[PDB]
Amino acid sequence: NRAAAAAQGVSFADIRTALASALSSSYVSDFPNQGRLQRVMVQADGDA
Amino acid sequence: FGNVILRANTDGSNIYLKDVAKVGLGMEDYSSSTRLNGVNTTGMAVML
Repeated sequence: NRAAAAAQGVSFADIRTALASALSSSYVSDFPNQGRLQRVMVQADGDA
Repeated sequence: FGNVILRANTDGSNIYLKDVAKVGLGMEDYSSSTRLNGVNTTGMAVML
Protein backbone atom coordinates (compact mmCIF):
# COMPACT_ATOMS: atom_id res chain seq x y z
CA ASN A 1 0.00 0.00 0.00
CA ARG A 2 1.49 3.32 -1.08
CA ALA A 3 -0.49 5.25 1.54
CA ALA A 4 0.42 2.90 4.39
CA ALA A 5 4.12 2.89 3.50
CA ALA A 6 4.14 6.68 3.21
CA ALA A 7 2.47 7.03 6.62
CA GLN A 8 5.61 5.48 8.07
CA GLY A 9 9.08 6.42 6.89
CA VAL A 10 9.53 3.51 4.47
CA SER A 11 10.86 4.85 1.17
CA PHE A 12 10.46 1.87 -1.22
CA ALA A 13 14.24 1.90 -1.74
CA ASP A 14 15.12 0.83 1.77
CA ILE A 15 12.67 -1.94 0.88
CA ARG A 16 14.71 -2.66 -2.24
CA THR A 17 17.99 -2.93 -0.33
CA ALA A 18 16.44 -4.89 2.55
CA LEU A 19 14.85 -7.50 0.29
CA ALA A 20 17.89 -7.71 -2.00
CA SER A 21 20.08 -8.52 1.00
CA ALA A 22 17.57 -10.74 2.85
CA LEU A 23 15.95 -13.01 0.26
CA SER A 24 18.94 -12.84 -2.10
CA SER A 25 22.65 -12.26 -1.70
CA SER A 26 24.32 -8.85 -1.73
CA TYR A 27 27.78 -8.13 -3.18
CA VAL A 28 29.40 -5.49 -0.98
CA SER A 29 33.20 -5.42 -1.25
CA ASP A 30 36.32 -7.34 -2.32
CA PHE A 31 39.22 -8.72 -0.29
CA PRO A 32 42.56 -10.45 -0.91
CA ASN A 33 42.80 -14.21 -0.33
CA GLN A 34 46.40 -15.42 -0.71
CA GLY A 35 47.11 -13.27 -3.75
CA ARG A 36 43.77 -13.13 -5.60
CA LEU A 37 40.73 -10.94 -4.99
CA GLN A 38 37.46 -12.64 -4.07
CA ARG A 39 33.97 -11.37 -3.38
CA VAL A 40 32.28 -10.51 -0.08
CA MET A 41 28.62 -11.53 -0.06
CA VAL A 42 25.86 -10.97 2.52
CA GLN A 43 22.92 -13.35 2.15
CA ALA A 44 21.18 -13.65 5.56
CA ASP A 45 20.76 -16.82 7.60
CA GLY A 46 18.92 -19.71 5.99
CA ASP A 47 16.46 -20.11 8.86
CA ALA A 48 14.76 -16.79 8.03
CA PHE B 1 2.46 9.30 -11.07
CA GLY B 2 0.00 11.97 -9.97
CA ASN B 3 -0.52 10.09 -6.70
CA VAL B 4 3.17 10.44 -5.78
CA ILE B 5 3.45 11.73 -2.21
CA LEU B 6 5.61 14.86 -1.96
CA ARG B 7 5.13 15.34 1.79
CA ALA B 8 3.12 13.50 4.45
CA ASN B 9 1.40 15.61 7.11
CA THR B 10 0.58 14.51 10.64
CA ASP B 11 -3.11 15.20 9.98
CA GLY B 12 -3.36 12.35 7.47
CA SER B 13 -3.72 14.29 4.22
CA ASN B 14 -0.67 14.43 1.97
CA ILE B 15 0.57 16.92 -0.61
CA TYR B 16 0.45 14.95 -3.86
CA LEU B 17 2.30 15.51 -7.12
CA LYS B 18 -1.02 16.43 -8.76
CA ASP B 19 -1.24 19.46 -6.45
CA VAL B 20 1.71 21.32 -8.01
CA ALA B 21 2.10 19.88 -11.51
CA LYS B 22 0.27 18.40 -14.48
CA VAL B 23 1.23 14.80 -15.23
CA GLY B 24 0.71 13.16 -18.61
CA LEU B 25 2.31 11.35 -21.50
CA GLY B 26 4.37 13.45 -23.87
CA MET B 27 7.63 13.23 -25.80
CA GLU B 28 11.21 13.17 -24.58
CA ASP B 29 12.11 15.94 -27.05
CA TYR B 30 10.32 18.55 -29.18
CA SER B 31 13.01 19.55 -31.70
CA SER B 32 11.64 18.76 -35.15
CA SER B 33 8.44 17.96 -37.03
CA THR B 34 7.38 17.22 -40.60
CA ARG B 35 4.47 17.96 -42.92
CA LEU B 36 3.57 16.38 -46.26
CA ASN B 37 1.67 18.89 -48.41
CA GLY B 38 0.78 20.81 -45.27
CA VAL B 39 -0.49 17.79 -43.30
CA ASN B 40 1.24 16.75 -40.08
CA THR B 41 2.88 13.36 -40.66
CA THR B 42 5.42 11.11 -38.96
CA GLY B 43 8.62 10.90 -40.99
CA MET B 44 11.94 9.09 -40.89
CA ALA B 45 15.13 9.89 -42.79
CA VAL B 46 17.26 6.99 -44.04
CA MET B 47 20.97 7.76 -44.44
CA LEU B 48 23.09 5.40 -46.51
